[PDB]
Amino acid sequence: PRAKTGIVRRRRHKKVLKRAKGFWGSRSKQYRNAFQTLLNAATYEYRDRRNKKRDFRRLWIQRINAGARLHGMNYSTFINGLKRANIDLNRKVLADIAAREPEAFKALVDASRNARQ
Amino acid sequence: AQINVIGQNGGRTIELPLPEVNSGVLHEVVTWQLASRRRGTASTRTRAQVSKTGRKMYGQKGTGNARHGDRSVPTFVGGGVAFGPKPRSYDYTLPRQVRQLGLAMAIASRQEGGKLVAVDGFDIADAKTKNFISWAKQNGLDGTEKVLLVTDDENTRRAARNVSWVSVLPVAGVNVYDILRHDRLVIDAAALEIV
Amino acid sequence: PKMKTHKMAKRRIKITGTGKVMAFKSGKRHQNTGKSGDEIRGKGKGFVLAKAEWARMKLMLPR
Amino acid sequence: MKLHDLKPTPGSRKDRKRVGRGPGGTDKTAGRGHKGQKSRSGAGKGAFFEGGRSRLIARLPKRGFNNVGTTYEVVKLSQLQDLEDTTFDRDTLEAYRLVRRKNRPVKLLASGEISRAVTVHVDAASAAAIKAVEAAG
Amino acid sequence: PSAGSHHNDKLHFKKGDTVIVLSGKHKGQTGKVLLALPRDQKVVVEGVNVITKNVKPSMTNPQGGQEQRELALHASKVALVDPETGKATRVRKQIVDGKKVRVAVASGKT
RNA sequence: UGUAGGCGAACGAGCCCUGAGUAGGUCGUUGUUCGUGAAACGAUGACUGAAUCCGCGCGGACCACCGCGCAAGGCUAAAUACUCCCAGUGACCGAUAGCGCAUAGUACCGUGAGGGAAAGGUGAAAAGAACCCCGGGAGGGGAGUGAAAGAGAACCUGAAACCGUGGACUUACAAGCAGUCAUGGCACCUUAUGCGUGUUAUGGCGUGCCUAUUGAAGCAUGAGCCGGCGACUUAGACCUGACGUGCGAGCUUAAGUUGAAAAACGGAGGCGGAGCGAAAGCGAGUCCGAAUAGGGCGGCAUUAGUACGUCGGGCUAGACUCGAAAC
RNA sequence: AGCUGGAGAUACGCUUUGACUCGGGGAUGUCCGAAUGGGGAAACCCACCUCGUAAGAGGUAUCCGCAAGGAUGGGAACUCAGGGAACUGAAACAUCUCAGUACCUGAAGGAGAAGAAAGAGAAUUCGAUUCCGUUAGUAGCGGCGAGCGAACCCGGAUCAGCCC
Ligand SMILES: [Mg+2]
Ligand SMILES: [Mg+2]
Ligand SMILES: [Mg+2]
Ligand SMILES: [Mg+2]
Ligand SMILES: [Mg+2]
Ligand SMILES: [Mg+2]
Ligand SMILES: [Mg+2]
Ligand SMILES: [Mg+2]
Ligand SMILES: [Mg+2]
Ligand SMILES: [Mg+2]
Ligand SMILES: [Mg+2]
Ligand SMILES: [Mg+2]
Ligand SMILES: [Mg+2]
Ligand SMILES: [Mg+2]
Ligand SMILES: [Mg+2]
Ligand SMILES: [Mg+2]
Ligand SMILES: [Mg+2]
Ligand SMILES: [Mg+2]
Ligand SMILES: [Mg+2]
Ligand SMILES: [Mg+2]
Ligand SMILES: [Mg+2]
Ligand SMILES: [Mg+2]
Ligand SMILES: [Mg+2]
Ligand SMILES: [Mg+2]
Ligand SMILES: [Mg+2]
Ligand SMILES: [Mg+2]
Ligand SMILES: [Mg+2]
Ligand SMILES: [Mg+2]
Ligand SMILES: [Mg+2]
Ligand SMILES: [Mg+2]
Ligand SMILES: [Mg+2]
Ligand SMILES: [Mg+2]
Ligand SMILES: [Mg+2]
Ligand SMILES: [Mg+2]
Ligand SMILES: [Mg+2]
Ligand SMILES: [Mg+2]
Ligand SMILES: [Mg+2]
Ligand SMILES: [Mg+2]
Ligand SMILES: [Mg+2]
Ligand SMILES: [Mg+2]
Ligand SMILES: [Mg+2]
Ligand SMILES: [Mg+2]
Ligand SMILES: [Mg+2]
Repeated sequence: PRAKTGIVRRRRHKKVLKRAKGFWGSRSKQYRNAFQTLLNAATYEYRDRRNKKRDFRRLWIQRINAGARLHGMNYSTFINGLKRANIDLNRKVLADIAAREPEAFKALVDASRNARQ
Repeated sequence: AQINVIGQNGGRTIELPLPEVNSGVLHEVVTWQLASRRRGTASTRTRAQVSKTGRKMYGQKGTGNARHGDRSVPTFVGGGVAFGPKPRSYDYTLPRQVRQLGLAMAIASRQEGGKLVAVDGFDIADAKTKNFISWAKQNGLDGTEKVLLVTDDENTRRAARNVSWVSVLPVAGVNVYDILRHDRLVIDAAALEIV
Repeated sequence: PKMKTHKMAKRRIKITGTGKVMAFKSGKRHQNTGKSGDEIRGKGKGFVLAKAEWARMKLMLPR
Repeated sequence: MKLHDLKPTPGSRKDRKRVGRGPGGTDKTAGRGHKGQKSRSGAGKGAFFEGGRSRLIARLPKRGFNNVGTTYEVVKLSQLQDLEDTTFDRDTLEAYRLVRRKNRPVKLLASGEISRAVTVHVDAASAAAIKAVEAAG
Repeated sequence: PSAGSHHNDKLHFKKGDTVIVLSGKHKGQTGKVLLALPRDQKVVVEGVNVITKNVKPSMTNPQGGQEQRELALHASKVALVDPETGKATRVRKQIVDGKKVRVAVASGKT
């Protein structure tokens, strides 16, 4: 029994070409380069999914020391004062949302600063 | 679990071999038989010598194209297959006690459900097919099941062979696959059913 | 079919036993011999160890 | 059965090795390494410096006897059995060999076998249990 | 290249035989066999109306015509009829000499 | 139209003698497993050259005995091989497949011997588009035919590269393996108002692929792009292992024979059952040897074998595919 | 009862005193070709002898034989025979193998070969030849290396021995 490739190959090809649809030039329309661009695409995907936490952690911290210094403390001293009172265990992201609500942030700043004295 | 026909109606023996081996033995048997009937006719152009061709196509180097030397190569379109089919005999001897145990398990898969036995009692006139339909229809063979009959008198089989739901099987030439195949079995009783 | 390399037929390979490969002792056979007497009495029949698989197919039929 | 319910016994048929066929299994090179004589068949079995070579002491013929132990024999419960005749119907397979008996376990009860050859002690444990043993005369 | 007679260049109708159509839009219409083309399996009966068009051609005339014509058909008409229409055909009955194999359904001729 | 069945032809093919220039020999040589080996025998080139039935040739140097056989005259069916050709059939191909050819050893290449292609598809049926329009045309638009003209003869489908037309979002201080995550702007809502689809701006991040490599983004190899052909196979009474099945101290056939819409018979033969020895040969013992020290081996664990199937390896043969310069 | 080749196209017509088409024989059958009257660059040149009106017909090569009458050439693979490779393996390479393979050439048929024991062989058995299974990779041959490899017994297919 013969069994030519036929419909199989072209199914696979169209799948790849359909993953690759934002892409520039023949990264979008030829298979070979489509599949090749997707190789590095997989690398970059799997990297960023756990690096994105690094970036967002940066953005949280970076937003926290801004209000810290806005009041005349700073990130290192302010989280050391929110740690020196045991009871503050909220994530930095929630300290950011508080940095978007100045009154509560200042309440935590005076709380923290009443713990390094 | 056995009765006959118009002739007599006395039980032979209900004894069956092993209980039907759930495909552990029946499967290899029908597979071997389908292989044994199978013929090996599948030629294909030889990876070289069968094709019609000549010599070295062009120069070994400095032509500036891929290194090659004949028109009859499997990577060439022109044909000659690497690893194509050739005639071969798939037949082999299944050891005999497996053939016998297989037929016995087939009959045993017939008894604990869909088998029937017959002396004669055919009451077939001039091998008329119509009388055959009547005779079997009184026995519940109303054409809503597949049928394998095994007789030896050429008149009754000559009556039956044109029905779409029955097939005729002469003499001892019984087939584990023919009876696994149909959904009913009717046996001469007078022949292989006894010793 | 198969064959057995005829060199192994009468050579220091005895398939006999539980499938193991007895073999001769070699050093100083019929070349010069003017040395130790308990050495020259020590060229008879011992057996090999990490080669046996090759010798079997040398002569599975045990000639 | 109905035949589309047929299945061969589990593990009675393993599939093939599709050596080749890419990165999910056994890829670029098949099982073969990188280079060397893993290319197209040829070499067989020899180290290709030296043969492992030893001397040869040499002879050409032999002629064995067919074997008949007396331990399988004592269990027979039907003695006075002729060699060729009454042994052919219960094994003793070779047709172009001579028969003989060995002294494997105890003869016990009396018998009268007519073997083509016998060990010197088989007459001991045979006639000691009253038993004529007739070699061809 | 495929001969078109799986019917062995046999024909169940003579030329001029009255005939009824089994199938197509002409089923149940009536007609004598004007032309019988065995090997091609083509059958002409009056009433298979077809509107062939041509005044492009010069040979008949510088203009020409649309015109009504026959369209020959497959042996998919009933070959022969009777006061009962359609139906099969027994043969081998004898003529007044018996040298003519003839036709019958239930009974009759031609 | 056939099929089962039945008929079917004037002419038609087909069941005292019994082999001499020889047997034999020497010299050169050779065939069977026969490579001068202890080399018999046949076989012939050269030179020679017997015997008759109380006779001749052979029995693997040679001899005696003991056996087989009568050479130097001829003919002889069948079983055996092939397949230009015919039928039948197919876990064979179905237009790059399959023969090279859906026909063609043509076209074409060669002074020549010789090499050597692509192949196809309206439609049910031609009803194969009257007639009108723009155009010399070609091509096209109407009309009709037709079920379909989303079939119209560049006539089944009509994928991809590749070329265009139109619309969303976008783009002219930008540095860039072409992406990845995130946030915003615009568009849209038929697996779809969402943890949405398309696009996009900015931020961060980020050395094509394969190969060959100590080491590859490499300025190391291959590759214009899409399609499609394209490489670990087959064989065998083979050896070896794993798994499974039948039977099991036993297990099984081969060639074939008789049947075949089906398989049974077929024990010749193979493997297990005893080993040691260089072998004669002994034999659960055996070889070495002058008797005692060992080697292999059985007891003991008696480890159960064998016929198949599948699969891992091995062999032998193109043996994973392509590729020499040569002979 | 249609036919008038593919071929699809018109015209001309043939057929129920039987067409076509299908089976069977007959009869014509230009020239080349074994080519064969002679020549020759195949398919074309040039002759001679009898019939004899002429158009037209027949003969005119060589080999075997008195004489009939044979033969020459062709044929896909198969057969036998006269010659007879080398790559290659041997991890080099001379003996060896590759192999009596490929190839050339001759003879022939639907087959051919071979064949009716001055045999195999070791039981005082067998009883023509060919072919399959097996004996068996046993014997054995081999720079005793790579490797090369029987036969008898036994089982089948087919079995006839006739003539000088
Ligand atoms: Mg990344
Ligand atoms: Mg280039
Ligand atoms: Mg081809
Ligand atoms: Mg031994
Ligand atoms: Mg794997
Ligand atoms: Mg590689
Ligand atoms: Mg390397
Ligand atoms: Mg080779
Ligand atoms: Mg080898
Ligand atoms: Mg016009
Ligand atoms: Mg000589
Ligand atoms: Mg030599
Ligand atoms: Mg083709
Ligand atoms: Mg194509
Ligand atoms: Mg060709
Ligand atoms: Mg031309
Ligand atoms: Mg056009
Ligand atoms: Mg269109
Ligand atoms: Mg279309
Ligand atoms: Mg057209
Ligand atoms: Mg269609
Ligand atoms: Mg199309
Ligand atoms: Mg700008
Ligand atoms: Mg730029
Ligand atoms: Mg990288
Ligand atoms: Mg380097
Ligand atoms: Mg590069
Ligand atoms: Mg380049
Ligand atoms: Mg063989
Ligand atoms: Mg097992
Ligand atoms: Mg021990
Ligand atoms: Mg196995
Ligand atoms: Mg493996
Ligand atoms: Mg291996
Ligand atoms: Mg090559
Ligand atoms: Mg026509
Ligand atoms: Mg001439
Ligand atoms: Mg001439
Ligand atoms: Mg070499
Ligand atoms: Mg050489
Ligand atoms: Mg040849
Ligand atoms: Mg020849
Ligand atoms: Mg000839």
